Amino acid sequence: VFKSDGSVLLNQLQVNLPHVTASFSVFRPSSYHIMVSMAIGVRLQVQLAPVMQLFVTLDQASQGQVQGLCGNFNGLEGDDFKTASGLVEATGAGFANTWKAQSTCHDKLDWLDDPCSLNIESANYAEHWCSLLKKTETPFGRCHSAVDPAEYYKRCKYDTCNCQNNEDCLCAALSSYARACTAKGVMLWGWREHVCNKDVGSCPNSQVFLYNLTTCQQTCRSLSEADSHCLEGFAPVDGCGCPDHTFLDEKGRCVPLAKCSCYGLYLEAGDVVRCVCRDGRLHC
Amino acid sequence: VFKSDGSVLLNQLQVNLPHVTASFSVFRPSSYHIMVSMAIGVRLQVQLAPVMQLFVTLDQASQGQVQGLCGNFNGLEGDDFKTASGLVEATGAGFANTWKAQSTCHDKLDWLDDPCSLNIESANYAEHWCSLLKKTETPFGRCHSA
Amino acid sequence: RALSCQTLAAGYYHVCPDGLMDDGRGGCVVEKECPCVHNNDLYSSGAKIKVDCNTCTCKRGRWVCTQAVCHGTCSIYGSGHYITFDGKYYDFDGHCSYVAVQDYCGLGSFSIITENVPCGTTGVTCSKAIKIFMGRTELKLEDKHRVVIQRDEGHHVAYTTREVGQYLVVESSTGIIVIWDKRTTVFIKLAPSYKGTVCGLCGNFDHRSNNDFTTRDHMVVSSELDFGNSWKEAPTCPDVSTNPEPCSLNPHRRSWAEKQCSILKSSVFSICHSKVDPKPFYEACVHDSCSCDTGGDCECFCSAVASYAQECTKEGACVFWRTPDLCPIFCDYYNPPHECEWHYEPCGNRSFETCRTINGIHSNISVSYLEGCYPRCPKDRPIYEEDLKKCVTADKCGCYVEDTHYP
Amino acid sequence: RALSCQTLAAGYYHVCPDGLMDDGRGGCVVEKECPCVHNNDLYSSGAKIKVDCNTCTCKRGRWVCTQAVCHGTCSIYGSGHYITFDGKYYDFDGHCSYVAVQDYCGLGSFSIITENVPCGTTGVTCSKAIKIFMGRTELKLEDKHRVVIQRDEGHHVAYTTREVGQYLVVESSTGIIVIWDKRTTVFIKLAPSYKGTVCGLCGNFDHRSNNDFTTRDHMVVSSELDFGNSWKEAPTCPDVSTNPEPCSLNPHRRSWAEKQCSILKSSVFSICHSKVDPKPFYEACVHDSCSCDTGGDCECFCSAVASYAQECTKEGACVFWRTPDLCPIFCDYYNPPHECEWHYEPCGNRSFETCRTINGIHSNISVSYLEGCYPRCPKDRPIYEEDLKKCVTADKCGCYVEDTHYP
Ligand SMILES: *[C@@H]1O[C@H](CO)[C@@H](O[C@@H]2O[C@H](CO)[C@@H](O)[C@H](O)[C@H]2NC(C)=O)[C@H](O)[C@H]1NC(C)=O
Ligand SMILES: *[C@@H]1O[C@H](CO)[C@@H](O[C@@H]2O[C@H](CO)[C@@H](O)[C@H](O)[C@H]2NC(C)=O)[C@H](O)[C@H]1NC(C)=O
Ligand SMILES: *[C@@H]1O[C@H](CO)[C@@H](O)[C@H](O)[C@H]1NC(C)=O
Ligand SMILES: [Ca+2]
Ligand SMILES: [Ca+2]
Ligand SMILES: [Ca+2]
Ligand SMILES: [Ca+2]
Repeated sequence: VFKSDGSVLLNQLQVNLPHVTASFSVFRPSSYHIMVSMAIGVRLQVQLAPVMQLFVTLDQASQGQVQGLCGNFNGLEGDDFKTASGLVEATGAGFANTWKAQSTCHDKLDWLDDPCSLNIESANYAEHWCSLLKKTETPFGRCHSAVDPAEYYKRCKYDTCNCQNNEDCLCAALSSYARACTAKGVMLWGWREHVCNKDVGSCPNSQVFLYNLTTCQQTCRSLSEADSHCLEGFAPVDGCGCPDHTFLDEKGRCVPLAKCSCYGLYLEAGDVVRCVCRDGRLHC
Repeated sequence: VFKSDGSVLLNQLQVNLPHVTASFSVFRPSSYHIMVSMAIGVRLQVQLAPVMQLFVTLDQASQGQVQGLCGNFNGLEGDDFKTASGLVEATGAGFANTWKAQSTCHDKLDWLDDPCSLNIESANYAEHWCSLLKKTETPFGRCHSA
Repeated sequence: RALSCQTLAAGYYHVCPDGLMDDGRGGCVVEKECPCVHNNDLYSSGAKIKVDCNTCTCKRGRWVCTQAVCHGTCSIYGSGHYITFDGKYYDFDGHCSYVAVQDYCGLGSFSIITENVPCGTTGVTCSKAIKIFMGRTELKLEDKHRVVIQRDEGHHVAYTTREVGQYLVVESSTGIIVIWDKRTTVFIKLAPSYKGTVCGLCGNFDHRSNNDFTTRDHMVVSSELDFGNSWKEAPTCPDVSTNPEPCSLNPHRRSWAEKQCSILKSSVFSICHSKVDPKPFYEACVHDSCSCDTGGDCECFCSAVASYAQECTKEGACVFWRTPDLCPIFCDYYNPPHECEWHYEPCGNRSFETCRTINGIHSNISVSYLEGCYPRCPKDRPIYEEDLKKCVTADKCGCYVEDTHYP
Repeated sequence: RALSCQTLAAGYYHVCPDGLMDDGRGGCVVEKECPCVHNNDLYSSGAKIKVDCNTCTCKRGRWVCTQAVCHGTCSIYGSGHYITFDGKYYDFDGHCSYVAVQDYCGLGSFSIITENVPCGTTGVTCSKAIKIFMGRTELKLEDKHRVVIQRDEGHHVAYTTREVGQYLVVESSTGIIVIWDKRTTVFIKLAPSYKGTVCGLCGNFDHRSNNDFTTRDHMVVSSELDFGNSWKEAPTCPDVSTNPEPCSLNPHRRSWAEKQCSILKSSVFSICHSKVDPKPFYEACVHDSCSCDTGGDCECFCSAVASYAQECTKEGACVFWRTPDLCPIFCDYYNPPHECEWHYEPCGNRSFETCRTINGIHSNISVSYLEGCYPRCPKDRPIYEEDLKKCVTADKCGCYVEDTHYP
C-alpha cells in the first residue's frame, strides 16, 4: 500500500525503505519518489509532490495480456474502451465503471464543461503560466522539436482552472512535460528558476538540487553490495542530492570518498578489522 | 539474520518488528524473545538474555527428512552422529566438523576435562546455587515428579 | 462477498445472500439470468443488438457476437481534419494534391486524390476536389457534380453514381465507395478485401493504428507534418512547417464560434452523449468557424454540426436539430407546385422503391443514415426514378446502360 | 567458490582453482579422487574398512557399504548399568529377579533372568547370577561356574559352553549367545532373526530406541523406575523409588575413585579417544568405586577399566594398560612348571587350532576380542583341548558328546 504521505506498508504493517526481496524490491531515492521493480516485468514510479501521480511500465512480452484502466496494449487504440464483457464503449466514464474494485461504488458520468469558463479568476492565471510551454524564450522551446506541447498546454489549463490549490496543479503539469521530454533524450537542466522554485533552495547544507538523481548514486552501503540493488531501467528524477563526487554518508552531510564509511553496522573511518577502513572498498 | 543485540535484518537491511509475510512471519513479544513461524512447518524461538539460545520445532511430517547438527529425527538416537557421507562417528566434535558452512574453518576436538576442577573459586559458587534444582524446599521440587 | 453483475471480472478485492447477486436493476438475480450493459442502457438476457455488420446476444451477463469483418471508413472533413481506416485522428493543413488512398504501395488498381486549397486567410486548408482513378477510368468530383474523364475502350470497370439525400455517392463493383457532401466532407469506404494493401493519408487498414504514419518511403514517423508532407503529388509544392491556430489569429471570431458550436454539448444532443463522444466534434466546429473569414461562415458551421448528427443516427439516436433560425433546409423546393411529396427526413431511415431496386439492383453497404430530402411518391406512380428526381409509373422509368439514363 | 572435500554436502553458503578442490591432506585434487574421513583418520580412494559385519569402500569421497544385518548386543555391567539392543543407556538399582530378555511377550522359546543383590551399603545393586531358560533346559551361571538343571528327555536344544580368556561363553544353535566375565558383566547377543520379537530390560531390538521403555503391560513410559519395576519376577519384591548416589553417601571414597578412574581420560587410552567415547565409562567407574564399601574394591575398579578397553579392541585399537601395580594378571600360573606357553594376550587377536575346530566345528560370532590368557602350544602337540586346559596331540583329545568331555 502506497499512501499519499510516504508510509509504505506491507500487509497492514509499516516497512523501512529500502526493502529488497526475491520477487520485487521497493526503493526511495529522493523522498518524493518511490521506485518499485518486479521480476515479472512490472515497474512502478509513485510521485508524491506536488500531487500524487503514478507511472507504470511493462515489457513488450506482456503485449495483449493486460486488462484494467490502462487498456490491453496491442497496438490499436480503438479497442482500449473494450470492456471485460464484450463490446467497446463510447465514453471514458462508461468504460471505467466496469473496473470498479468495490460493488458499492456509484456510477460516474462525463462532464462536458471546461473549468476555465466556470472560474474567471483562475483563467487568467492559467493562461499566463501555461503559455510558457508554447513560447520559445523559455527552457521549454528546446523540447518543441521532439514533444509538440500542444496537448500538454490543453491539460495544463484544465488542471489549473479546476483544482483548489492552483499552483500545485500548475507545477505538476509543467513537471510532466519536462518528464516526457527527458524520455526522448532532451533533458531540461534548470527549468525551475522562475516558475516552480519554491523548494529549490531548501536543500540541506552540503547537498544541492539536481535534475538527474538516480537510484545508484547512493551511500557507500550501496557500494558494499554494488550488484544486488541498482535496478536499471527507470527514469531520472529531480530532488536534493550531492554532486559528481562526495558520496552520501550514514547521516547528514555527504563527506568525500576517502572517509565515507565502511558498512553489519556501518563503521567509521578509523576501524581496523585485518581490514583497514578505507575509501569505499575494504582491504580484505 | 538474528544478531545478538536484537537487530533482525533481512538481506543486509534492518526491518521493523512485527513483519508478517505470506511464507513466514517474525514476532517480538517480550524484547528478549523473538518468535519466527514458517508455513513449511519450522518454528524458531531466539532467546537473547542472559545468553543467546535457540529452540527449533518441526512437525512429525518432516520425520527422517532433515540433516544438520540436530540429527535426522527418525526415532533412533544411535545414528544421529551419522555424517553426510556414510558412516556414524564416535564423538560429537568429529561428527560436527562435517557440517562446517565455511571451508576455511579449523577442525575442533573434544575436551575430556571438567571446568569445576580447573577453577576452585567457581566450584563452590556452582555447588551452592545449582543444588537448588535438586532440593525440595525451593520452587523446583514441583517439577521433580515430571 | 457481495457480487454485482458489473464487478464479475473485477475480482472482488476489498443485501443479496450467498448464491444470488445484484443486477443493477433491482432485486437479487442468479448468475445465469444476469443482464448486460452497453452505452448506459441495460439489456436483459437474450437481447439482440447490431454492431455495424454483426449481431450480438446477451447470454450470461456477457456479449456473444458474430465475427464478420466490416467495411472500413476514412474521413476528410472541415479545415483539414482526418480519421484513418484504423481510427486515428490528426490535423494537416497542406496546399497541394495529396494521396488519400491508393494501392500503388511499393502493381496497383486504384488511386484517390484530394485537392486542398486555402479557405480563409489564416493558412488552414480544406478539400475542394476529389479525383478517382479506377484502372484507366478517371472520375472527378468538382463544382457540385461528377465529371467523366478518359473512359477506356472496352474495359470500363462498372461504377454507379447516384444522389442520396444531400450527398453524392459513387460506388464501384470492385469494392470502392466514395461519399461526398458536395463541399468539403468525404467518406471513403473499402470492402474488407483491401486489408493491409493500401497507403496514403488514410493509413493502411490493418486494424493496428500505431503504424498509420508510414511515409511514402516506408518509414513510420511520429510527426503529423513529416507524414503528410510526404504524400504530396508535386515535388515543387511547399512543406507545411507548422499548424495554424485560427482562433488565435482571429480573436474577434472566437465568441461567435464557441457560442454557436455549443449546441453539440447541449441538451439537444443529449441522447447521443452516451453513444458518440462530442469532444472532437466541438473542437472541429470552433476551429472551422474562426477561420471562414472571407465569406460564408454559416456553411462552415452547419457542416460541422451535421458531421456529429450523422454518427448519432449511425449508432441509433435520431436527433432533430435544425430549426428555421438554425441551419434551415428547403425541401419543398422540389415539390410539383403544391403537391407535397418531398419531406425532410432527418435521419434517412426510409426504404422506398426506386426503379433500380425494382429490377434487382442493390448496393453493398447501407446508406440509410444520410440526411436529406426524400420522396414519398403517391399511389398512382409509386416508383422513384432517381436521375430526374421524378416519381414515375413502374413501366416508364428508363434504361440505365453504361451509367447514363435513357428515357 | 572454494570447495574442500569435507564441505561437499554442507552447501557452500558464506588456494585451489576452478575445477580442483582441497582434500584436507595437501594439494588440490579433482572431485573423483577425493579421499574419505572416518574417526579422525584419512583414507584414500578404494580403501576397505569393516564395520562389525560389513565392508565399506571409499568411492568418491563417500562410503559405499554393504547392507547385511549384524547381531545385536545387550549389556549389564557394574552397579546397575544397562545398554539395550538399540543402544539406550540407563541406570536401575533393583533388588529382585528381573527379566533381561525373553520372547514370551504378549508362544515363546527362551528367557534370560538376572538376579540383582545389594553390593555395598548405599542401596545400589549389581548382578550376581544369570538363569538361561532354553525350551525346557535350564542353565544357571553362579559361583564362577555353569550348572545344568533339568535337562529334558529327548529334545535337548544344542548348546555349547567354553571359556575364552577371562570370560565364560555359552552359545546356542538357535542364535542365543551369553558372555559372562564370572562376576557382574554380562553380554547377550541375538541373531538378527529376533528383530522386534523380544522384550525385557534390554528392549525389543527393532532399531528404534524411543520405545525401549515399554513395560510388561505394553505401555511406553518415560521413567527408568516405572519401566524397571515392571520386569521384576516376584510380586512381593519392593519398588525402587529413587536411584542412590554413592559418591554423596560416601564422601571419603570420592578422592580415591576419581583419581584411579582417570586412567580412561588419560594418555594411556589416547588411541581410543577418537573411536569410543570415554565419558559414560568414566562415570560408571566412579559410581562403582564409591560404592564397594564392604570389601574388595580393586575388583570393582579393574572391571570398569576392562569394559572400556574391550570396546577399544572391538573398534580397532589394542591398548596395553595393565602394569604390576595397576590391575595385575597372573597367566604363568597355568604353565607346566617352567615351560612357558600361557601368555597374556591383551586384545585376544590370535587364531590357533583347538580340537573342536580341527573337526569343522565353528562358532557364529567373532569372540577374538576378549581379554585373557591364551595358549601358544608347542610343535610336538599343537592342538589345544579346551575342557582341561592342556595342549594335546591331534589324535588324543576327546569326544564332545552331549556337551561333556570324554577322554
Ligand atoms: C457488390 O459486390 C459484389 C461482389 O464483388 C459485386 O459483384 C461483382 O460484380 C462484377 C461486375 O459487376 C463481377 O465481375 C464480379 O464477378 C462480381 N463479384 C462476384 C463475387 O460475383 C457487385 O457488383 C457489387 N455491387 C454493385 C452494385 O456494384
Ligand atoms: C550357527 O547358526 C546355524 C544356523 O542356525 C546353526 O545351524 C543350525 O543347527 C541346528 C542344530 O545344530 C539345526 O537344527 C539347524 O537346522 C541349523 N540351521 C541351519 C540353517 O541349517 C549352527 O548350529 C550355529 N552354530 C553353532 C556352533 O551352534
Ligand atoms: C547530472 O548532470 C550534471 C551536469 O551539470 C553532472 O553533474 C552529471 O552529468 C550528472 N550528475 C550525476 C550523474 O550525479
Ligand atoms: Ca488497445
Ligand atoms: Ca536419529
Ligand atoms: Ca494501420
Ligand atoms: Ca526399540
